[PDB]
Amino acid sequence: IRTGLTDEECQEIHEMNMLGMHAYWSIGLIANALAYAWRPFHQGRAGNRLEDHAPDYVRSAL
Amino acid sequence: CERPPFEQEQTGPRGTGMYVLDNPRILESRLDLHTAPEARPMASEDGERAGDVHENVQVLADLSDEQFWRIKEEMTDWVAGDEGCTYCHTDDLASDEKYQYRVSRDMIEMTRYLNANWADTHLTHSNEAGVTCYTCHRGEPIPPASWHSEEESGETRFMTGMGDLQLQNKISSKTAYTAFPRDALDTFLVGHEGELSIVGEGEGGLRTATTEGVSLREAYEAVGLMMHLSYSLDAGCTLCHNVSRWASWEDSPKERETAWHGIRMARDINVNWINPLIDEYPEDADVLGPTGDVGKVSCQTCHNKERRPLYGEEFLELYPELVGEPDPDFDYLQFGDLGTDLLKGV
Amino acid sequence: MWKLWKFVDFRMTAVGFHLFFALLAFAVHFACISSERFNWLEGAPAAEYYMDEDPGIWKRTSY
Amino acid sequence: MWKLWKFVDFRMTAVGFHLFFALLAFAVHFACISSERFNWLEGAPAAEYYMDEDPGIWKRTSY
Amino acid sequence: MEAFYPMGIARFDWGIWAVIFFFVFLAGLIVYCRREDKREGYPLISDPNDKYGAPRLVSGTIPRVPKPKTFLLRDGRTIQVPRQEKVEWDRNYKLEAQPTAPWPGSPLEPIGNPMKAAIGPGAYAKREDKPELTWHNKQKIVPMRIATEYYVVEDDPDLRGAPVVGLCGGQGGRVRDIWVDRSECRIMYYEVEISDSVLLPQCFARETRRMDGVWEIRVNSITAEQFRDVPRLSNPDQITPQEEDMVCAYYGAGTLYAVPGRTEPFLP
Amino acid sequence: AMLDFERKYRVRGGTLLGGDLFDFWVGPFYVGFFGVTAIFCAVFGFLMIGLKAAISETWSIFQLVLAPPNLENGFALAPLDEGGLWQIVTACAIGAFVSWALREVEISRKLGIGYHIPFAFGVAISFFVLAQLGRPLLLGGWGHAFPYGIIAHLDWVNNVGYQNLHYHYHWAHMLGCSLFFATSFALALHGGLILSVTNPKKGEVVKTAEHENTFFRDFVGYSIGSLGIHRLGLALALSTSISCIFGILTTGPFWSRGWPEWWYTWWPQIPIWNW
Amino acid sequence: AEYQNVFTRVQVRGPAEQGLEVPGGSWNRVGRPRFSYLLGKIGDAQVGPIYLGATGVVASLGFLIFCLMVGFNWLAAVDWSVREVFRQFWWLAVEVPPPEYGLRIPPFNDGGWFLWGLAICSLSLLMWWARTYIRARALGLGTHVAWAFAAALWFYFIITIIRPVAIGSWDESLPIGMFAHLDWLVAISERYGNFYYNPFHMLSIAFCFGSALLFAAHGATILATGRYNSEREIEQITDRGTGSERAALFWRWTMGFNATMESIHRWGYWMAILVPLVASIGLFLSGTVIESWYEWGLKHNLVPIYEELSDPARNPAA
Ligand code: A1LZM
Ligand code: A1LZM
Ligand SMILES: C/C=C1/c2cc3[nH]c4c(c3C)C(=O)[C@H](C(=O)OC)c4c3nc(cc4[nH]c(cc(n2)[C@@H]1C)c(C(C)=O)c4C)[C@@H](C)[C@@H]3CCC(=O)OC/C=C(/C)CCC[C@H](C)CC/C=C(\C)CCCC(C)C
Ligand code: HEC
Ligand code: HEC
Ligand code: HEC
Ligand SMILES: [Fe+3]
Repeated sequence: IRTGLTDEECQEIHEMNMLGMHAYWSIGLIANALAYAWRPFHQGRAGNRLEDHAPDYVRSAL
Repeated sequence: CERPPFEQEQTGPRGTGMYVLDNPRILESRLDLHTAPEARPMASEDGERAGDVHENVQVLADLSDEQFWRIKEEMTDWVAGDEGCTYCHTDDLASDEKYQYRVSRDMIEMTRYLNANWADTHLTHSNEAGVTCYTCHRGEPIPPASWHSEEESGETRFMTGMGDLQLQNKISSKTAYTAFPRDALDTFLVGHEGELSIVGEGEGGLRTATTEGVSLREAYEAVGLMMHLSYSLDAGCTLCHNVSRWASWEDSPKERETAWHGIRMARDINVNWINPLIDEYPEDADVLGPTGDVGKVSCQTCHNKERRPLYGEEFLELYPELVGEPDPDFDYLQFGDLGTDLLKGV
Repeated sequence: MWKLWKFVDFRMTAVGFHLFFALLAFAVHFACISSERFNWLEGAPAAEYYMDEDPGIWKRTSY
Repeated sequence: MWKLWKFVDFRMTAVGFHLFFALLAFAVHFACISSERFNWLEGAPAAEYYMDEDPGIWKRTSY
Repeated sequence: MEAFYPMGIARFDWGIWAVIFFFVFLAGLIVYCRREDKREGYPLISDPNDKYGAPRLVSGTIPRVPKPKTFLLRDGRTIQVPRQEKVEWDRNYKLEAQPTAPWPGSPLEPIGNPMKAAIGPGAYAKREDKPELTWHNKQKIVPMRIATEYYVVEDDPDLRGAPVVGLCGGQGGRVRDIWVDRSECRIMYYEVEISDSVLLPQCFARETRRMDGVWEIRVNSITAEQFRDVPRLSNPDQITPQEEDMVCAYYGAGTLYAVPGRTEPFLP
Repeated sequence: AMLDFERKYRVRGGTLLGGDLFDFWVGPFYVGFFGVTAIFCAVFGFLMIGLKAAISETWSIFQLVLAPPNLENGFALAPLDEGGLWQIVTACAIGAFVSWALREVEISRKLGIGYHIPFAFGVAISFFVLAQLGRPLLLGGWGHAFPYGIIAHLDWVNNVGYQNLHYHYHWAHMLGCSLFFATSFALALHGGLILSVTNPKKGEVVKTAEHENTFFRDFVGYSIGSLGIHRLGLALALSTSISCIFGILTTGPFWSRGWPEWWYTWWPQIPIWNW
Repeated sequence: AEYQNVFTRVQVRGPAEQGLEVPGGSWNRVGRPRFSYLLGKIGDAQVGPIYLGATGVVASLGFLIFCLMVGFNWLAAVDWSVREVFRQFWWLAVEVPPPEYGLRIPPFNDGGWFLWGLAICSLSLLMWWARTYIRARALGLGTHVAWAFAAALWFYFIITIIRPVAIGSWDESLPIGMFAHLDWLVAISERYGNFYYNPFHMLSIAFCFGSALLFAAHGATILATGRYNSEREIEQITDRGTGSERAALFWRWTMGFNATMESIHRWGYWMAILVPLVASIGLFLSGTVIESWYEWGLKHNLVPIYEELSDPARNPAA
């Protein structure tokens, strides 16, 4: 149903919405890039399980 | 749906709710399962020893020939099922080619041990019953109530995946169809580190600075084992407890005490007699459980939904050849309670 | 489908589609998590790491 | 889509996105904790610490 | 009587101390609820039927009667509970009854016809004499002849014109119209014309389908003749809370006084 | 000692049994013959409870119990020291509950209100009667009925529940616990709604039935209404008492195994998913 | 007999009432109001419209996410067989972390999924509570319903989070399963003595049994006095009528004391919301202060002592 908002009210709402959405989006992209550089989220074909690469004495929760 | 009347046994003070209702029609329907076969006539001890008239006789060597044949025929009637003598025997009767032969040798040793050592504390509570081959097997090669480790304790765990019930939350007769931990039989009737005294004590009923109890998970496991106990004896918790005070032995019916020994006895049976059989079994035997384990003995293995196995039929005097000599260093407290001296290998 | 909003409420359509796609994104991520091959949090190896050839999908390979 | 606020209540949309992102931040952080590789609270080693080659993500590595 | 650090000493533990604290809170909560109970009918009044005077200090004060609660209303009125018009109504209520015995706690036997006495089950409270409105200032309790937007659902009998029978089965009247509550969307009253029109509370009316397939209203409370004595409406098309309360009280009077037997026990 | 409006209703008549002899008030209480008999049964039963406290040397409301006879006693009259006091107090409690409900019938007649309150109380009384008679009849003796102790009847509930291993899984227990939880849930909702309508923030006017209807329509999509909430509440509480009847009459009499095993007996084998 | 006010034999329908004006109501009220005749037998027939608020929508979404997490875990537990899920519907659960983690969030399949779902469910319940509060406030109502839900949610957080944290172990928390959370009941009561001996358990059962008592008695009272329009209780509170008078006099002549039309709802509100509150107190003390309720009540002369058994069981472990 119609919200009753004028074009200018919708445009200021959308200005704020674009600001919030894209600022959160860019901050999250930077955060995910930092966490990915810390530890890449997606394993290679070899995987990244400690049991497959670490020595036997390195305990793995897996 | 069940129906009155019931055989009632008031196990505690009046009005406490401490009684057990047993369905007479259900016991009548399980009468074939719960009655041992008619015993063979007693065999004379006078005669040539079975180890002298037979090449490969070691466990029954000290038996007379007639006692040997009596016990062989009874074991055939108790474990062989419809396979008969060929169940454990090849064409050569002195050859242990079949694992059933050597397993039955160890089983004769175990039955002798049970009748010699567990009769005073557990196997002769109401009657001089003891156990025979039929007590667990009930005429079949595999005891119907033999249990294996659940096919979740042996599987590889997907630790970061989905759908791990943690040995709980599944239908199992091992927990009397509760969602309680299904590996309680391993924890208590095989393992000895498990704590069954889960009810808090504290000091004044309070978590004092010195008070250390069990975790809630340990309570889950113990209550699951207790569900198994109740399932096996076809009775409720009131058979051995004023549930209002589980830790109170003085308020518990005598059947708790013998049940205690049964727990340890099961551990004994599983640790010193059942598990070491895995060497005798073939590596890919279909009899072995999903985890590649031999079927262990639980409460239900002898208590096939019955308060006393085989209606408490007496076998100690009836089968002296299944009663061995008492273990000189037998101690029911050395099965994980005062120590682990009598649990060989652990 | 531009006339659908003459008869179908775009409010409920959009809200329910966003709610359902949140639920479905969670569902699909759960399906990936439950899969050993696809759980990135577990980080299990791909079987292709050990195959000497391309398995394909429709490749009609033979043992 | 500045015209979406002619038909979708922006107050609901913004507040609901904030609520769902609180819920999703908890969900995702808990997912990371539930992963050994990504549990910074437990601080397990990375398999890259013990690998002599870069595993890659799309790199067609073979055993 | 050992100390139980950090959980107390002897029985002075925090199981019992949280128990004591919660019983203290529960006692305070019961006291609060009792004070809220004392917002109507309090302060208590002794029985006037008494050979002795009234004690200066009256009962019902152990949880104090709270300060009267202020309710702001939609119509802009600020009412104070207990509402003093109701209290003065009770003070000046015409009894048409005498105590059976000269002691307090004696029941009141009505002097004459108890249907018209408005005593006991026929007693009614003082209520507003202005018809109640909904949030949109619409007549809350309205006949369906005025609120044409309200209709009896298809699956249910529309008893406009249906016979209304009394306790003894006599024809009390016919349903001229149905009064509905706009806010509650329920039938409040059946307007029953008598061959004049009275109102019949919905809970005093049993819509019974006769084996003829004809629906009727069975009124167990009063008889067909007594339908002529139901309190009429000051305005035919509207009912005030006072008139609702009067009509309901008349039928409640009938529940005990419609016939001589229903006020008497099985075995006296 | 009498409400501001009470005298206006304090009329003679409405008695089921008692005539005008017992038709009076003592303070706030209406008496009636059923009030006389209710006081008789209540005080005599409490005096028998005190007699058990004396003979058992248990002067503690918590530790004192009148337990029914032993199971071997059957339906026989027991010695007062062996369950006879429990039998006397069972008769006293049945009589007191019935007399209380009948006094409430008298009060309802005198006030011209429906008999819904004594009916609901009679549903609770029916639970008590079927628990203390129906369970003995099903199981063959007074010893299967629960005892009369503040804490000890909790021990009986414990032991009778654990007789079927895991009593939570009882179907009647599951339904009745759901019904008690729904009853407390609905009482919380209903008290909260009425107080919210009549006690908004300070300075706000008292709201209406439209307000509460639209509150639950906005909240959960459905508003049951003023009449509907009380009908549902009477139904929920009554139905939980009937569920209690079924639970106490089925655990043991109609299932002597574990309720977990009861659930396993049918639910996993339902052929639509047993394959 | 007289009309018992049990069912509405004749239902009347007006125009479908969208609801009283609230901020955002025109947009957020969704669903064409549907009239259930079966629901109209008891109460209002109208179903809908529902408020599609931010808190309500996201709380429902989080509840759905939680339910789907539970369902996916059940599927993966039964090898993704919906048939086996339904076969074992009551047994299956998302199990809590084992004690060896303590308060650590474990891997998903070692109780981490339980903590994940606990976070999702707790946040969704808090958003639903916020919806309760805001829906009450938007209509100019008191937040009593929100605070009753707050009492229930406080008990829920004690069960799931606060008390497991105070004990220091997540295995004390409530498993997400039909039979599993009943097994949690058994395990908690028997591990910590016996909740039958827990006086807050006693009081919470007193308040639950008394919620049933008060709400049976109050529904019966209102249905009995519906002859005098007592079901319209708001009017009976602001404009006390003969129905409220008769209800009060019934209960005064029965018990010696009565309530008002408003104070009976105060009584019922508090009797209900006391169940989760004193429940939370007793559960929290179980495992933090109290190790055995049986031993504690033995010290307090609360636990009955029964006839000494002939031939008691003697602990073989001394
Ligand atoms: C181990 C074991 C166990 C158990 C046991 C069991 C058994 C045997 C049984 C039961 C029951 C149940 N429960 Mg239980 N439990 C558990 C638990 C639980 C839970 C959780 C949480 O967990 C929950 C929630 C639950 C609840 C329930 C519910 C439902 C129910 C109850 C209620 C009743 O009944 O009351 C009912 C009751 C009634 C009605 C009552 C009535 C009065 C009368 C007239 C009135 C008058 C009186 C008087 C005295 C006067 C006063 C004066 C003034 C004061 C002046 N659960 C565990 C498990 N379980 C029942 C049944 O079934 O139902 C269904 C039975 O039987
Ligand atoms: C270890 C750890 C970790 C993490 C962590 C965290 C925390 C703690 C948190 C987070 C988040 C968040 N994220 Mg992340 N991560 C992770 C991963 C990820 C992923 C994947 C792929 O994997 C994704 C896609 C994400 C995403 C996101 C968002 C959606 C949110 C928001 C932010 C933003 O905005 O950004 C922004 C955005 C973004 C980043 C995104 C975008 C598109 C892109 C370009 C593309 C896509 C692709 C795909 C999907 C496929 C590939 C894969 C394969 C297999 C190769 N994350 C890891 C695993 N987190 C948050 C939340 O939730 O909020 C509420 C939080 O709190
Ligand atoms: C589904 C509906 C329900 C419902 C409905 C409802 N209950 C009502 C009314 C309505 C409509 C009333 O109208 C009536 C009333 O006046 O108060 C509001 C009443 C009442 N119920 C009471 C207690 C109550 N009720 C409970 C359950 C429900 N009550 C279910 C949930 C529960 C429990 C355990 O759940 C309790 C303890 C009293 C307060 C009051 C009766 C007084 C009496 O009997 O007088 C008689 C007066 C006395 C003093 C009785 C004494 C009689 C013997 C000799 C004393 C010994 C007592 C026993 C042997 C009982 C067993 C003891 C246990 C420890 C094992
Ligand atoms: C498994 C449970 C067996 C069944 C069934 C039967 N027999 Fe057996 N038999 C079994 C064992 C383990 C042994 C060795 C006994 C010992 O003390 O070591 C035997 C022994 C015999 C022998 C003597 C072997 C020899 O040295 O010749 C014979 C002759 C024999 N058994 C015969 C026999 C018959 C005829 C059976 C069927 C009725 C039968 N056995 C059943 C194990 C098992
Ligand atoms: C209970 C304590 C037992 C008694 C007494 C006896 N047996 Fe047994 N036996 C028992 C178990 C639990 C098992 C394992 C079953 C399983 O699931 O694998 C066995 C096994 C055997 C076997 C081998 C069964 C097979 O794989 O075919 C044999 C041949 C056997 N037992 C023989 C046997 C005999 C001869 C006994 C009496 C002297 C005897 N058993 C006693 C449990 C118990
Ligand atoms: C076979 C080797 C058994 C196992 C394993 C368990 N029990 Fe047993 N139990 C067994 C016998 C032969 C007997 C004697 C029966 C008799 O009539 O004397 C018992 C006895 C009990 C009893 C006492 C029963 C009674 O007479 O009242 C109880 C309570 C009991 N057993 C419990 C019990 C439990 C709890 C067990 C598992 C932990 C258990 N038993 C194992 C044989 C065997
Ligand atoms: Fe109400």
